[PDB]
Amino acid sequence: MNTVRSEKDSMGAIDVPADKLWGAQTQRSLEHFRISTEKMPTSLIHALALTKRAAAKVNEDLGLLSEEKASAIRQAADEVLAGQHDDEFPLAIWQTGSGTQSNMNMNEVLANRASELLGGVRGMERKVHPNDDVNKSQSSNDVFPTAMHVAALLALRKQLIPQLKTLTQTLNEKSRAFADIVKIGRTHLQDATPLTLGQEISGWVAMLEHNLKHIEYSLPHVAELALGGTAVGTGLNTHPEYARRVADELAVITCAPFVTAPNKFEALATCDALVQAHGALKGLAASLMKIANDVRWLASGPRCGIGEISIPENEPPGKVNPTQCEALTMLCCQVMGNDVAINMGGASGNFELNVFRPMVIHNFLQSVRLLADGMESFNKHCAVGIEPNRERINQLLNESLMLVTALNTHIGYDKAAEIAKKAHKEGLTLKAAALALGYLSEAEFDSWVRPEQMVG
Amino acid sequence: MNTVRSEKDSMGAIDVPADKLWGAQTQRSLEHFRISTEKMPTSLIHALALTKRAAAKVNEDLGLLSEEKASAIRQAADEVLAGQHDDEFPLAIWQTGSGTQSNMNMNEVLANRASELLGGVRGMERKVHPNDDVNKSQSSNDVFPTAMHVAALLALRKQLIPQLKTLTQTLNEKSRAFADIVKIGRTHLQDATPLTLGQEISGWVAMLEHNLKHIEYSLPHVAELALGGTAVGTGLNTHPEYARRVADELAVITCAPFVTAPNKFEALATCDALVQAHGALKGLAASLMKIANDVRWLASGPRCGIGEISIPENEPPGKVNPTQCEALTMLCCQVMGNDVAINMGGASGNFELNVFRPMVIHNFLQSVRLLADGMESFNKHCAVGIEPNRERINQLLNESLMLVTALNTHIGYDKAAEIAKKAHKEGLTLKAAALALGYLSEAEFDSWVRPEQMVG
Amino acid sequence: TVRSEKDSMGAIDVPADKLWGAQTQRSLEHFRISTEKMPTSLIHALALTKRAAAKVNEDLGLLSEEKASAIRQAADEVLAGQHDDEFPLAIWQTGSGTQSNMNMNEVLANRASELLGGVRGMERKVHPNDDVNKSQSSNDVFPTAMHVAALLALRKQLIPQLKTLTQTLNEKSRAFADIVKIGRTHLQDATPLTLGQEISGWVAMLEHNLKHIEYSLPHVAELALGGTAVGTGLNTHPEYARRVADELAVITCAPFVTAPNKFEALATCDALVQAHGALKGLAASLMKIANDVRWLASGPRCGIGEISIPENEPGSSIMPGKVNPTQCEALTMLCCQVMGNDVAINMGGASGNFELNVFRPMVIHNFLQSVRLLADGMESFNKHCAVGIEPNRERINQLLNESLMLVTALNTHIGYDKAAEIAKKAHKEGLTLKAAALALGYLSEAEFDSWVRPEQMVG
Amino acid sequence: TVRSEKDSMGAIDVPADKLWGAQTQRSLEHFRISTEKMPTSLIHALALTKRAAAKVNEDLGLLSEEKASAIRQAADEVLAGQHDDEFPLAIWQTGSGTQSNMNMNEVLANRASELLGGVRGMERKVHPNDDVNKSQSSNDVFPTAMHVAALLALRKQLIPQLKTLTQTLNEKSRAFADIVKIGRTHLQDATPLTLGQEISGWVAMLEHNLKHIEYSLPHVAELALGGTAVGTGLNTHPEYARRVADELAVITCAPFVTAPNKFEALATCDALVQAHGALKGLAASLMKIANDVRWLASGPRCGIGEISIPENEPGSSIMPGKVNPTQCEALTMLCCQVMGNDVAINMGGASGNFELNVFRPMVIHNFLQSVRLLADGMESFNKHCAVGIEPNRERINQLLNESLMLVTALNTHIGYDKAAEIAKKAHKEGLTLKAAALALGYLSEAEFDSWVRPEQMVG
Repeated sequence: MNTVRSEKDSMGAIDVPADKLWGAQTQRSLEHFRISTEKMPTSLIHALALTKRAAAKVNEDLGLLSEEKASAIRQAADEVLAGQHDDEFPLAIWQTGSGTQSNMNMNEVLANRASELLGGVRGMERKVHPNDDVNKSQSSNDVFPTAMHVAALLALRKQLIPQLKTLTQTLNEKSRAFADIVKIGRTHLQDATPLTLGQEISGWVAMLEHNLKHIEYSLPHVAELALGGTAVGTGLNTHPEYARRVADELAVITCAPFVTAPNKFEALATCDALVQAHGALKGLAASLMKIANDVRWLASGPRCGIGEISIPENEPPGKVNPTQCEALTMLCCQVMGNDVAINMGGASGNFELNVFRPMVIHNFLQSVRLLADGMESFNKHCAVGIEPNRERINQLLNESLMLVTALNTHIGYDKAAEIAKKAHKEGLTLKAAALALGYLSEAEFDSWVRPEQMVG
Repeated sequence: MNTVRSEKDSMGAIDVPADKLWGAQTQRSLEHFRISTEKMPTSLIHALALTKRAAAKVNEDLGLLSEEKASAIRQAADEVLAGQHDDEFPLAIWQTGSGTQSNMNMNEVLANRASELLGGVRGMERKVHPNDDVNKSQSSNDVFPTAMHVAALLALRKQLIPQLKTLTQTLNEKSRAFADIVKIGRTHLQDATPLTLGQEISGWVAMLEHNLKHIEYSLPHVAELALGGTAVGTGLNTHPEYARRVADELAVITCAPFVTAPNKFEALATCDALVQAHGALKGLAASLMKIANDVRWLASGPRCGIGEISIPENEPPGKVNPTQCEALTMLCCQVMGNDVAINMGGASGNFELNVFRPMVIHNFLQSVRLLADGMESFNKHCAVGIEPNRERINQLLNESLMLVTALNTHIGYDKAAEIAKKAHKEGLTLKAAALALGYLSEAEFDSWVRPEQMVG
Repeated sequence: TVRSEKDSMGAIDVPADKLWGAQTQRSLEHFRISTEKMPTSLIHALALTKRAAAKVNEDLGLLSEEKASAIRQAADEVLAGQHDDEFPLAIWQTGSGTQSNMNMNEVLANRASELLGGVRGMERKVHPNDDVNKSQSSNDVFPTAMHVAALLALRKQLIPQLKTLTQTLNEKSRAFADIVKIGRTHLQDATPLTLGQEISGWVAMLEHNLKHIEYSLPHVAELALGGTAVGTGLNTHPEYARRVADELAVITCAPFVTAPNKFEALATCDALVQAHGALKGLAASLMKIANDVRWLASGPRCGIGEISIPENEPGSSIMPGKVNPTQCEALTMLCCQVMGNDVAINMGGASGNFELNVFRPMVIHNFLQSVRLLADGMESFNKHCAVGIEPNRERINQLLNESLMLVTALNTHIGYDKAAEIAKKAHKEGLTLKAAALALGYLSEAEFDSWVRPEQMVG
Repeated sequence: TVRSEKDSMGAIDVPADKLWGAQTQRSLEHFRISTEKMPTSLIHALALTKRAAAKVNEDLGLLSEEKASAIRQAADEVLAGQHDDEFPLAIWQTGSGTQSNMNMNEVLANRASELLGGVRGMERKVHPNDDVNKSQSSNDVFPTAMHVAALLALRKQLIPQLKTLTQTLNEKSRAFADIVKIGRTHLQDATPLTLGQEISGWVAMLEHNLKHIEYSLPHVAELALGGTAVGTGLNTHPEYARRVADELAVITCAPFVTAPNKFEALATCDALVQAHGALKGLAASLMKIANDVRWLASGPRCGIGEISIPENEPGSSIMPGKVNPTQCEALTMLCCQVMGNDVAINMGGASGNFELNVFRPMVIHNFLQSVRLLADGMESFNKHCAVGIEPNRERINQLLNESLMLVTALNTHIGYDKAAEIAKKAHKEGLTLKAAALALGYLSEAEFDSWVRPEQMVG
């Protein structure tokens, strides 16, 4: 739309698009921070709306906000949460370091929309006011960190942890299914003593179980909310019950165990909870990288690699590219880079406020999307369909030199070592070398060399 | 649109939206890699279209593609470059690690659209074919690295370097404007011997000049193109002149000095040129971080910080938050994290192909957008308006202890040191301490203690 | 001056006055890379692992009492600092740590032979592989030593120093609980808080970090020993893995347990990737605290200057009062180091293949360095800086009261509009808030002193 | 056994048998952090900087000939390895490097005094600040020593080793130019190329890296010396900065120049952030090359096994043919280290304030470590692995010809459809391409041998 509406703040008037619900401060941010393409993610917009909805409820409870205004603000916020206003949040990640401008974006959109819901209009004649009403009892300095932790905790609980559990269950099923398939071990990339395919997969399972525990340990700190610390952490200009009440209300409307931060100075001056929680996520990325690499190397072929397993072929001779493994290894690199950006932002607070916050939460929520969706994708498009190539597994095992120790108790170490050395030097199987030396019969070799007895 | 069109590839048929121009392989990628929200950036889509346009021209020159088809493909590509088809490229960064699926996305969209341009239709009855026509003489393995370098070199030449030069010029103007304003030095954050504000700013200028040179040194390697190496670098199934011809044609239509890579194995197996070029970008990020921090610390106040300079106040007592500095310091952290992701991807090639490519170019082009747009924003909304607070600069200088050495040649080191120690112990100015001891008159102090003689 | 030792590749000359053997000597000619060697903590953890393995092997009837006792005595000599020069190998060796495993096997075998009345060298009475390495692989020994060194370093160095620094800052927070100062957000003047409140943020950060570090300890306490080459424990007694974890727990007094999944224990460094995540969290917190301290102490005249710190280095007599915050500089530098170390660790931890992660010397080099840096850095910062933090009460009050931030105390007395008018005239004309108020006749001097109370503005 | 030395804080006991003074002794009690000290390269660069400053100060008539000569002689003793134990200070010190600057001033002053027939200690004839530090600040000395050490290490260690490894791999590429092998993309069988072509990719990578490293050298050659405390050169001779850069260029034979902007030179570590960017590029290239080598050598029976590498470590007689790629492991580990070091450097380089970057000991510790790792790692990988790479010609040909990838050679002879039909039956039934072709009667044995030529499929 070309037509404009004049919106005002303490700096003066500025034109906004007539068909939009934001106000003067959103427009100034939009115009002054035309930096790349990264915007607040929907999860964070929703967390800001939840924060305003909770603040409106508590302000009404405390007699600070009229029922009529509080109810209209909560209705406007519910419209945002229902996906009706995604285009009303146009601001960049690369804005003021406190997130003030996105706080004001929510204040302006909710105020203009709440005014409409009370039979009023958007703009200067509005019935509901962004600062006096929607931002009542609040500062950008405690709202934006609150929205960061609300978005982060809900994403971990509702997306990442469920997908981690699902992938773990699938691989546990595979470990059980393949518990009796003996295969060659590999250490240093070299043929090594055998283990079962189920044992190898049980390592992946145990990795994902350990990662879940580490991620769970990080959740209580992310559950601490800054809301109520206002500008510098003292809670100046708040009711003494407000901080506990608004954390309780957020816990009610999200069904997550939010609590008010016991030290609001730590809560405002740092992103420490997110630095620590992302430490657990980069641990998961290192684990998933290893699992994804094992899968694609074991599936490599079809004839000039390892080829011990097959994976589902999802996108169009015999060349099956392990594309889910590639997407997953790529996003694991991304999580490692994101951790460095977060660490720099988290290390860079000054005095009463950390002002690297849009960048920190942009990276953090991206890592959660990547790991959650990446595990979901890898599970349904790869892991559920992993199958052994039993003939190839057996070919590699039986043509290796690593079953030779099964001969020791029968013919002695010295003759067994002689057989292995002859096989290696002359390019023979262990059986052919042993027969050539006359040290055993073929029936004895087949009776004695039992891989299923060599895996514990 | 709910209605579908059936599109086919070697795997079978799949439904695509009837109002879209992509084909079966795009649809499979869209459905199989629902991972987060990051998609190919427009710069990369354009670079893929340029690559197809150049290949079509050369294939026609070599008698391998009919004029009618080549002209229609180039027309379709020009529509993409003109911004008419942005919604036809729906694929995620987190796809196959070669970028095959986005290569096929361009092949399918250009083929379906070129078919329409020849009076045909989109879909299975098309007159122009994604693989046989649009991908003629090509592999995903040399197309996607080519598009990576085309996008990267053009972004560096057309966005980043011009904005770097502009910011450098502004700060050079400020350095000249403030060449005679003496201010207190600060080392270790402690008061130190003086320098002029122009000298201090000249350090920022020299930093940006050095960064431009480092960035320029990285451009020749990015200008090397993989196109013509086909699947593994040998150029099997290409005309012997094709690699040089298509690099020449890309140089023509982009006005940039693209050349064919002298070693196609290095070009396919690595992202080394981008690892190195991003090394120069993280150098620029470290420089810009320092410059941005100097600006916001020198502007800090209005009464309880340093306050030696003022900056433009762009968004609404006396509290001017340095929001451009905050956006810039945040994106500098992002570039550092992006470098780690790129380094991991670049270190992780195997044999004939590096398959971490969508992630590498996603990070690289993001860093270029952030640095280019961040410098553009910081320049126009902050740097052009930096002004000294001359009274505050002089207050700090004259009330410091650091002008005392101007007394040495007049009264001797021992008396000058005595004056400084008395001033420090008793909370006096140097002048008040010197007068209290009777070692000089006020006229002598004012005549002898000349900061403009202490800066070289 | 040299003796001839042998391994399966043949004979090689070894310095007669050293206790290592042929394989260690070979490693010295093949891995001459930079200057970083195994740290003493890791050497000690390797000796503890061999000491425990010998005890359990003796318990199970696999190793004779005289050999097991001599191996334990030689290991105790290593732990007692008698053999630091017997471990010359680079970090940059075989990625499983085989060479350092064999270094310990050879030193302990040659020394145990002497303790039994024998000699070092090929006539030795105790044998590096058959005796000192019995029931073991390099594959499960080296990750065991990694976790023993890591857990003990966290328990015995880092966590005590973290608690000590926290207690110091908690005392400072209480001592300065009533000192009102100007807040700063975005580096700009902001509403007040007490110096004690500000320091209480630092304290809460260190308390949270301690919890995060504690959460990482159970996984590090899981030991690979008993998984042998690929995790199956082939050729080992079924009780060996539990017994050797129990023995390590006894002799170290730390809660070591056998890893419930030996394949995860051999194929990854996941416990250390996770534990180092908590350490880089502590580095980001310490960076912030150290930066607050040095910015608050900046000056003495052209910075903030709200606190003083101890002056530990000599200055020039003509520059009295220049106090560089050198403890803050050492601490912020090592915090950068921990962030870089984390990336190296993450790359190594992401890079296991199949049954074994072979990035292990590098991973543990970084991890133990970060622990030394953080533990020693916290000790140094505490002793030489934090214990001596003092307020500059006159400067704090000058900044607070000459600022514009106390104007909101006038709201409920003369309304928002009059108070704003006071702040703008003070700013515009360079006046104090009281001056711009008296000049506009909006209150008397006594009303200002009564209404504008910073001690009533900190919650 | 001790002597009493003094600085402006008073007297302190110093070991009588050491050459440092009061300030170095104080640093030893205040910076007891971890184990990392200044590396020898940096100590030598500091001694060279003092040697050059003394020469120029003598030229300008500021320092007596006998003192300047004695200082230069003492510096030459440091360069000759006679005083390594006189530099005990941690990396984790004052962020300007003041303490190590004073360490060199005190050692050279005390030793120069002895060379003049005097003694060490407070009766010395040569004075650490007035003589050895004349015309200098820690602020411009330490960045000068950083760049001297960095440039010389790149010129004298890293670049020679890079060239040596490149030449070895170039010889291997030519030697194996006619050996056709199976390509691999996405880890999957792909169309053929020669082993020489594959190795030529490694060579081209190392050649490109050399160019990138060379591009970083001019900025590192810019020296801060002459900027003194804040960059203005206050209290220095107008020719001093050029003269001392010229003198360093003479005595090192390297193209040092005075930094054209001393404020950039003092306030940043930008040259080293940029130069380390090229080193992490080399680390990513070396990681890839090392991984190709160890994957291509994997086996001996259940991996790829296309090449053999030297076996440098002993194995077990019952496991012949297990050759761990231990040089590849050391090299990939140190490449991870370089990536982490880059992050530490970037954080330090981003963190200057106003006139001085005070993250410098940490920055140069990382930078010089990366140079040692890459130079020594390339030397080790070359000598103990790359020079011995050989093809397993039978295995290469087995993989190539038992694969499905040569089927496209049949296209122009029997059409696309028949060739595809051959590949699918071979895959479906586990046949060779020739077997599935003869079985379907689409060609004779002689037509297959004539048509399917891998040596005609590599461009």
